[PDB]
Amino acid sequence: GQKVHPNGIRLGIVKPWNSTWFANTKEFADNLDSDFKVRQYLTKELAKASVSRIVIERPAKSIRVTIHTARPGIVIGKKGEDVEKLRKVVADIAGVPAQINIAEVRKPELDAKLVADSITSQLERRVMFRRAMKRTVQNAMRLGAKGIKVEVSGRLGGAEIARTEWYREGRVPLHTLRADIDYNTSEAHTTYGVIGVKVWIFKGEILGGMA
Amino acid sequence: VSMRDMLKAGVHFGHQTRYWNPKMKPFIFGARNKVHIINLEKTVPMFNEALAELNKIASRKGKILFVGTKRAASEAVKDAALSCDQFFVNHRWLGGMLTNWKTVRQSIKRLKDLETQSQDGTFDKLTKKEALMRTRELEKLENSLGGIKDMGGLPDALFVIDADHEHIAIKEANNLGIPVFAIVDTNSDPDGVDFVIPGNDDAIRAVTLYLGAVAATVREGRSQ
Amino acid sequence: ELQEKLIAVNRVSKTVKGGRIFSFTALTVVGDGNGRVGFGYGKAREVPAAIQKAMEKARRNMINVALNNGTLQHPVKGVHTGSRVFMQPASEGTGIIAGGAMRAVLEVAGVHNVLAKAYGSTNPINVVRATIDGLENMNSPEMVAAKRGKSVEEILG
RNA sequence: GCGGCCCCCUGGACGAAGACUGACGCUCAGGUGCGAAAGCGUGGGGAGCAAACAGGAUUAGAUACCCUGGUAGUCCACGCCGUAAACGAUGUCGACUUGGAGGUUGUGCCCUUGAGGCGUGGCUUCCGGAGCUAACGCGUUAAGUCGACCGCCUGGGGAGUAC
RNA sequence: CGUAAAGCGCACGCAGGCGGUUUGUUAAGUCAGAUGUGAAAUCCCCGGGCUCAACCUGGGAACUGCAUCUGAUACUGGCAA
Ligand SMILES: [Mg+2]
Ligand SMILES: [Mg+2]
Ligand SMILES: [Mg+2]
Ligand SMILES: [Mg+2]
Ligand SMILES: [Mg+2]
Ligand SMILES: [Mg+2]
Ligand SMILES: [Mg+2]
Ligand SMILES: [Mg+2]
Ligand SMILES: [Mg+2]
Ligand SMILES: [Mg+2]
Ligand SMILES: [Mg+2]
Ligand SMILES: [Mg+2]
Ligand SMILES: [Mg+2]
Ligand SMILES: [Mg+2]
Ligand SMILES: [Mg+2]
Ligand SMILES: [Mg+2]
Ligand SMILES: [Mg+2]
Ligand SMILES: [Mg+2]
Ligand SMILES: [Mg+2]
Ligand SMILES: [Mg+2]
Ligand SMILES: [Mg+2]
Ligand SMILES: [Mg+2]
Ligand SMILES: [Mg+2]
Ligand SMILES: [Mg+2]
Ligand SMILES: [Mg+2]
Ligand SMILES: [Mg+2]
Repeated sequence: GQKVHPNGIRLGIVKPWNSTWFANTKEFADNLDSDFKVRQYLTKELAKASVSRIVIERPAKSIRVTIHTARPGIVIGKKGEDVEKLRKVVADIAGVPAQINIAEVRKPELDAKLVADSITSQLERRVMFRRAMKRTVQNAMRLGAKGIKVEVSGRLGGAEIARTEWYREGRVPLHTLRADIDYNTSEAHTTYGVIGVKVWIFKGEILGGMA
Repeated sequence: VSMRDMLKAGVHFGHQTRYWNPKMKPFIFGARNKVHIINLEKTVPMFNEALAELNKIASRKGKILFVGTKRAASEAVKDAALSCDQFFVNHRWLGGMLTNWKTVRQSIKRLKDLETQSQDGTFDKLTKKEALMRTRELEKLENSLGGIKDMGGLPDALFVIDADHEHIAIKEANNLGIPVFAIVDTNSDPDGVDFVIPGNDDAIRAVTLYLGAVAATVREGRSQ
Repeated sequence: ELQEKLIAVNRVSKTVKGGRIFSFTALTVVGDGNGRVGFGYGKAREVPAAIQKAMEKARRNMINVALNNGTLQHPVKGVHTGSRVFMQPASEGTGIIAGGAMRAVLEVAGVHNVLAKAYGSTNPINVVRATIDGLENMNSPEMVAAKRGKSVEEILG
């Protein structure tokens, strides 16, 4: 049927929030709107920088943006120039001063967003959907995912009738709340429409929780 | 072992005439009161030869699997097998213990994981009810695989009680070339057994006689 | 090191409430090229998985054949179901003369010079079984001398 | 194919112990004979049953179906016919090969014999191993292992039809 | 040749096919050897000549047969017991 968002159901249990700040009702909406604009701009500007996660915090009258990426050197540029320009424009978008930090994701093949981006890019760049998804699971299991599942959906290969197909290796318990299931999604805009790709990666359970 | 020793224990009795396998004709002395009497003249020398071969196997670091799942003799088989640093199966033989050794290995890995976890800790990271549930699972697995939990690889020989009762294990052994020594009563089929010991297979006293002889010879081979 | 050859791939189907479920079967043969040959047969939803199951099965269930310098010891008949196979030793230079199913088995087995022919049903799955059985029952002069309680030349010479 | 009881004539089978003949045996093209039922010819007989038939409820039609009668026939004597899922869908005969539970019919020995326990034959039913088979299955009454002779088979339809 | 096409409905039985075991004899079948013959060309083997090949050609093998003679006597047949 219809399943709950894994990250959504697990938020506060074994998953952290992407945005972490306090604000009264007078400015909560404004903060959300600024967050949306900043994330949109950064995602588009760094589309080719393998950005995995944009954590926005709002210390006092400032905004700290942490970009989890698998390619820190591209984002940074020679001696910080690119970070500087990104910060200078994020400060414009937010209004308050801004600071940018870069966190490398050591093993991108275990990152759901990066896996989805790779598969989407391949599909747009004209590759066999079965080959692409099988290659990403194999790589994920090789790098050590306790489990992985990929679901491609919609007019695969230009077929007139859209179909859904999914591969799954290992174990991906989605009803276990203490399980660590990094889930993300991507859409491939191809000449015959939108192809949706969902990726779940199970990377062990958390007992102590630690939120 | 002595001919008198076996006769005293009653090795010579067998099943009824109506329930017999014709292939066991050479080892049957005759019939009295519609009950078959096994030939102990066949039993004693064959048992000695089985002891000698088992001595060689045990003397070359051989792994011996004692198998008998009769409710009468399971406890005796467990104790006798443990007395000689060997391995046993005392409850219902799982089909595929040898041919599906990969899945049995998965079960052994599960057992080791569970006890390592239950002694390192993490049960304090689990609800007391989850702790009890995992303990119950560990107990069941220990009952199922306690005798072979540390066998490590494929056994080097099988000793079997009531070949008919354990024919599945004999079939896997035949497929895998593992030599089978088996106590084969008049009603059983001796074709699948490399070393058939023709004698009673029910009486606990006779079972203990066979097992004690086997364990003594195994310890002789082990001591070196 | 062992050489493996896929003889035939076939698609089967099973009918269930919703409709037809398609699967595949794979027949493969592995050999050491020096008288040891095994055959395997696997099933799976997809062809590569079926072939891999077949390879794994084929590595076990293998037997030894007492070859003689790349040719057979003596003419042999094999029989399984409706597949009756006939093989005979051949002189050097002949090569492998056989139908495809027998050709693959003999090539991976290492019989360099053999004349073969299949009679009756040429169903590959049973032709392979009958060829394997025929090659298995084929004995050697040393084994027949051992059986008969004499020496080699006492049979040969 | 054979079904109350009795009598007259007659065929076949099986067992026990012996005596006798001394290869006199097996198979069989053509040929001869027997061959359910329906059917035909002659003449009887004809209770019940019953093709055909007739009637009784009966729509552009009664043919159906159900009831009421009911002839041939079914029975007998003599001829003819000569076909059937005439099936165990398994040609005849001989030899070898692990068992079990029954049935039926002889016959020997032994317990104290009646009951009962040990054998030894014939025919026969059901399970089942090896083996064989495409499988199903067959399995000492083989469809196993062989031998002798005979009868057939060669895509389906046309067709067991035409001449 | 149980069910895929294929065991006559069944029995007797002439011609025909086959036939238990021992001894002798026979040399019919059978085997061995030899002789004659199996035309030449063709096929095959070793060579030779056209610049090679096709082609021509030397010698041989073969032509599995038939007939006769002398031998062998296990098996089948005849005869005798
Ligand atoms: Mg819902
Ligand atoms: Mg198999
Ligand atoms: Mg064919
Ligand atoms: Mg006739
Ligand atoms: Mg009549
Ligand atoms: Mg009449
Ligand atoms: Mg009437
Ligand atoms: Mg009427
Ligand atoms: Mg009349
Ligand atoms: Mg007709
Ligand atoms: Mg007819
Ligand atoms: Mg009848
Ligand atoms: Mg009948
Ligand atoms: Mg018929
Ligand atoms: Mg006759
Ligand atoms: Mg049966
Ligand atoms: Mg006609
Ligand atoms: Mg038919
Ligand atoms: Mg008949
Ligand atoms: Mg004659
Ligand atoms: Mg004779
Ligand atoms: Mg002559
Ligand atoms: Mg000539
Ligand atoms: Mg020249
Ligand atoms: Mg010439
Ligand atoms: Mg004679």
